[PDB]
Amino acid sequence: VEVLEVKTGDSITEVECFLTPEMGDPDEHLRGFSKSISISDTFESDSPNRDMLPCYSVARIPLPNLNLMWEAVTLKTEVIGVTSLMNVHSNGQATHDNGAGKPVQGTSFHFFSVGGEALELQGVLFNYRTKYPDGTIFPKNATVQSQVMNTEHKAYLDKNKAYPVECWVPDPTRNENTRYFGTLTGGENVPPVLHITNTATTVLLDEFGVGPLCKGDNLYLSAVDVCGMFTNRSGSQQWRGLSRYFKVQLRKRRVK
Amino acid sequence: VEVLEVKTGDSITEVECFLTPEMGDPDEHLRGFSKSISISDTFESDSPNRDMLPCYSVARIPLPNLNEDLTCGNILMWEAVTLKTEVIGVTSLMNVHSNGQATHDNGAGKPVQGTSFHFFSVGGEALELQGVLFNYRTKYPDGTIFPKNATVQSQVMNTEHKAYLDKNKAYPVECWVPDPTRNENTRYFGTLTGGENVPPVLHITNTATTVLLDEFGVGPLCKGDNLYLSAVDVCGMFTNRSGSQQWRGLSRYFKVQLRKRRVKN
Amino acid sequence: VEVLEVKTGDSITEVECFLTPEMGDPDEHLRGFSKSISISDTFESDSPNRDMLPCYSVARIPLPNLNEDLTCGNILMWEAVTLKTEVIGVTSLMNVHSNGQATHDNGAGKPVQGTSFHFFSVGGEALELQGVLFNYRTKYPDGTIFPKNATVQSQVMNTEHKAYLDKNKAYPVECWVPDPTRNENTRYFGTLTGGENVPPVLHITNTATTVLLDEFGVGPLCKGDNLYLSAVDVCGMFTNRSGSQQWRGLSRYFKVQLRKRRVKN
Amino acid sequence: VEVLEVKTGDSITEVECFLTPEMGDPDEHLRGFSKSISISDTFESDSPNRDMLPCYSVARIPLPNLNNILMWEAVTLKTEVIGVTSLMNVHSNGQATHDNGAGKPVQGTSFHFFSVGGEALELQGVLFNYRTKYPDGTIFPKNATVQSQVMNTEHKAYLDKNKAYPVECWVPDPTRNENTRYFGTLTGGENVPPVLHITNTATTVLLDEFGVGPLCKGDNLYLSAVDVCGMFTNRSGSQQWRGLSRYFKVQLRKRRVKN
Amino acid sequence: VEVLEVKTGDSITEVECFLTPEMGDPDEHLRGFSKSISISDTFESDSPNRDMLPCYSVARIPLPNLNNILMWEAVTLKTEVIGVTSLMNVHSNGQATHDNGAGKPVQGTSFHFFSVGGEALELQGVLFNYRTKYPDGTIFPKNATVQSQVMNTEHKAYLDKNKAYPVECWVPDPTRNENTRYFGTLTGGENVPPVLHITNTATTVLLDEFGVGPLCKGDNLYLSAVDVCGMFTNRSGSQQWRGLSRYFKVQLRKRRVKN
Ligand SMILES: CC(=O)N[C@H]1[C@H]([C@H](O)[C@H](O)CO)O[C@@](O[C@H]2[C@@H](O)[C@@H](CO)O[C@@H](O[C@H]3[C@H](O)[C@@H](O)[C@H](O)O[C@@H]3CO)[C@@H]2O)(C(=O)O)C[C@@H]1O
Repeated sequence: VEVLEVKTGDSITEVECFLTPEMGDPDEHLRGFSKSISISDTFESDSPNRDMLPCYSVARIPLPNLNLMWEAVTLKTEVIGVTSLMNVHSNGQATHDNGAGKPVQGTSFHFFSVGGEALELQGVLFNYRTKYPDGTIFPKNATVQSQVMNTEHKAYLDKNKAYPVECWVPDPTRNENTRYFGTLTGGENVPPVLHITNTATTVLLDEFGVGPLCKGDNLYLSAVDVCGMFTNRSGSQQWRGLSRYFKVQLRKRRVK
Repeated sequence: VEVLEVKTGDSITEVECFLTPEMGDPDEHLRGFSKSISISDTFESDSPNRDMLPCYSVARIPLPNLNEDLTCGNILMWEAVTLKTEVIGVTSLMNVHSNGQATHDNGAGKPVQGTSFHFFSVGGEALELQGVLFNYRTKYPDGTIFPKNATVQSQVMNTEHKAYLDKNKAYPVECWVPDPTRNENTRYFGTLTGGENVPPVLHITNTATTVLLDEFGVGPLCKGDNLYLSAVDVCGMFTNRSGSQQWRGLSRYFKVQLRKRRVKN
Repeated sequence: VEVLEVKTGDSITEVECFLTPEMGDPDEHLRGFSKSISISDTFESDSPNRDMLPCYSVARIPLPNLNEDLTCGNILMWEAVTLKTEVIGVTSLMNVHSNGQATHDNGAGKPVQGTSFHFFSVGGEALELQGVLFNYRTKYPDGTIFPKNATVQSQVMNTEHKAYLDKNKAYPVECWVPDPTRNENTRYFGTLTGGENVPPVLHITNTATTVLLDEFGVGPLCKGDNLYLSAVDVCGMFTNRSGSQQWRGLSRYFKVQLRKRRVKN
Repeated sequence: VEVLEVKTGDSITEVECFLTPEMGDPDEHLRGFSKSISISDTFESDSPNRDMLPCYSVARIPLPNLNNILMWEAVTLKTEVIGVTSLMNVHSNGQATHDNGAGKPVQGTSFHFFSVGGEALELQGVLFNYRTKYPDGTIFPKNATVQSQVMNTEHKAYLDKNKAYPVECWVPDPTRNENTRYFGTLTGGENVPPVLHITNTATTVLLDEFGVGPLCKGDNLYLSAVDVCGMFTNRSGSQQWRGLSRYFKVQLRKRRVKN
Repeated sequence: VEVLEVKTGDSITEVECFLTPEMGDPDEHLRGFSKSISISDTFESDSPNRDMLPCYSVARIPLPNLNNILMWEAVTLKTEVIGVTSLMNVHSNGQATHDNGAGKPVQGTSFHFFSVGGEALELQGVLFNYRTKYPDGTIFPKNATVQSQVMNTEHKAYLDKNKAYPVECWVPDPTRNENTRYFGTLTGGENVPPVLHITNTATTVLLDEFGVGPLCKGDNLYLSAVDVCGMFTNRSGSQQWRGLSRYFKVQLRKRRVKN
């Protein structure tokens, strides 16, 4: 694609939506939570249940039909419902005798991307002998080299509630037509730090002034917002996730 | 709807006030504190008492009346340009001698610490809220305004839960956030820091100004010559000698500079 | 005053000094420390001893006398333009080898840590204070200047509690903050870092300058040719072998550059 | 070398690759992990096994042959740690953080380091303990003395072999490395949380204060990395270093020089 | 001094060196470490062993002889802590963090400090405890009173000797040092983790707000450092300060001055 001039004047459109989190939803009451975590006694017996595995969120958003391509230029984003983590009274584990419940805390992954095609993924496994469950899409034909880098494990984020967070990352060797951003903060005691504001804009243009170009007039939004773990009275722990807001401004760009 | 020129020359005004916190105030002695926190026996039976729930603070400030004479196709509106804001009384959290829980044998009292939410907004109309529930089966108490007709989808995003921050001491902090799909005429800023051992970090200065203009150079436009200020400043929890814990909040200072803007109807 | 031009060409002067901390000084050996903290048996019986309460530091520095001759409609005032400031003696906190509680079996002494308040201001008049009480039923001791006629409102915001920082070793840190509704002719800066285990982080350099000019390019204007410097540097608590804890403070260095400004009075 | 003009137009090339971590690989199932850490009874008896010692990673990348000569000049770097989300596996023979809890995540001491140069990274040896016996198959500071615990200028080496130079023995030599750009952070402590950022939007410029990047001697580019993310604690309490791969994309341009 | 024009053209020189740390060196095997830290029962009985007290490091570096006179002006600094990766040795006579765990890494109170001046660093004495008896072989605040715990203006000195000025009783005097640039950070706490960054891409400019750097009196450059990284905990629980060397590269230029 040779990228030519931006159209001016009906030349702009805006996408506004939320992506709900996919933490595992172990029953009809627990949308936004995983199953409580259980630990294998060996690497060879690691066999996580599907409802215990957070997955990447993805939305494919149809744009007004053009034939010109829609170019994504700016992003406003934030995590929705941050104050829900102040619920320290719902059968949690008292931090000490007569105390409030331990708040959601521990390992977090906050990730979002905007692209003109599916996010491209590279698989990396903590433990190559993990048995990933039916109904997930995971690195296949894993070897011990999969624990550091096995170039066989290439995939597209092309299905919601399917690609487990722990076995996939954005492929840095691809994603020319996507902008992605993420932070992993690890540790059982890590405090959530979540900022909200409607005054912050991210520019999606690359060093040549070109944003993601939407193939087939489709915009791809992807997210993970694992906020940490909720600790039950019993000590059992569940991942807790929150929805992500996206507002994307697009303009019409001529290409050859 | 169409923004035209700024008026120069009585063309500017200043709002200066403080918003007190609404932490629950469980008796006549405990303004600025919640009731001690109680944990439900089951997840399903979560039922927080009203005086255990911090709520959003809101003030609506009347500005000098504009458009006292018939005008033709145009009006003036106050436009909020700048904000100075500060948490008031940060040093009160150095009181570690008032029947708190010693950090160790013969030690000082554990200071206020743990989960905090520091939030402020300036708008030309009420802050628009979206409801998100930690637990959709929580029973919220009489006297609060909370997400109604809650479903399991309320735990992640139920678009039915839309509200306006239009009553003080009513909207629980844990139920509601700014609605990012609205609030075109408000500027809002907040930080949640979660964890029982989180240390308060509170900065004060009279030298810091926030500009409220959007990317087109337009600040909030005050409908009916009213300015809406909203805040939450849950600083953490105070731990009593017994181990019981209460939220502790502080007041927020606002100084807003406004100018007269002509707009086309 | 209406501010006119800067005088050029003895048109500039410098103030250099240090303010000692006022942590309570409980005996002839314990300058820079408080009395050990004791916790009241009930919340209502809070009654801290004077030597247990850190206080704000203040110095009023006379400047070269201006306006010795009769002037007509105008005077000169010293205008404070820049500040360099530093906490003095940060390395003293490396003394973990005396009178302390071992971090663990055979370990070094626990260092000074926990709640800190680092605050400084430069003004052309006394720092204006607003009182906020953690507990309105606290009995503040004789020899301190504290919020009087306290009510439950005093726990969040009682506008009766207005004072000037006009006495050393008198205004307890925990009772008072800079009044954000005043202080037009002062620049103030402070950080409260709460929590019992928070680690001191103290930077020193002679390369950092703070500019004291407001958004109109005007610094504090010194009424009667007096400069007011104020500080708090509560670094945290020292822990004795017994577990008893004492606040520890350090001195603050100020270097202020001033210039003569003509004003219409 | 006198550095003259940049060529314009065929004048650019790109290197894209990844460097795998070299954490010790103690068995056929534990690529990316070290051996469990064991502690010596005395300073005198410190004798770490080779599979317990993370090493520097290095790649020598041949560039298109160019030959007053032309040299490839490295101008920009994009870099990323690959597989940050793998650290969310808290269910694979980890130590529960409390009764009925999830497994302890990887945490504690980390070293994240990368360099781009026109020749091998130059190393200086510094030893925690000069009486440590380093194992066969590693390249370590030789003829160590007590001064090796602070600065022994005898300990000079080139990062010229993969899986060989232990991280704990060697640092970039700040007295050399004029033709390399290096960047590293040590975060020390047993409970330190990993903080790992990923984005494809971040570029590092490799030009010095004279506008000159690394110049590739013999048309070879040198990439080096360490990404020790922390320690994995298994159900027994034993701890292993865990590393991840690093992505590099380098843009180069032809520069004329007089040699 | 009236400061006139910078010379251009033979007009520049560079100083490159390292300063070793002086942590106390309690035996012939423990260069870079202090003696184990003990706790006196009272402020009155505080009598630290010389070998337990880290000291400031200083080097006086002669510059090319120059002689209105010319003076060398220090313009830029690159600096680095040398050997940061040595702190990854958690296998040498350490105290396991928990059953079967690795050694507790170096952590706790750190002081990282450096200065570049045209004359000795000017010091001000501040005592934690005015009753501390400083040992023979150290230079310490004399005639101490209880006011020495906050500010006693009698305690003025120059950093004019190695292995002499204990870190804990001296700081740079902010009321002097007009001809020095100094930078330091004290990070307190029992368990604070080291955070140490290395790069050869970072330059500090030493010019003041008038565009003037340190002017070297008698053609001598003064470099000072402290890099107490934290404490090493032994298997017994006993703790020792651990220090590392600091690299300095200073660029200087000739400046004409009057008087
Ligand atoms: C947020 C939340 O739902 N917390 C629950 C968790 C989670 O639902 C679960 O861990 C997610 O995977 O479950 C807790 O335990 C309950 C769970 O094991 C259920 C499963 O049916 O059984 C409950 O005990 C039953 C018991 O099995 C019956 O024999 C008995 O007649 O009734 C008991 C009470 O219903 C467990 O309490 C958990 O701690 O993991 C409870 C949390 O509140």
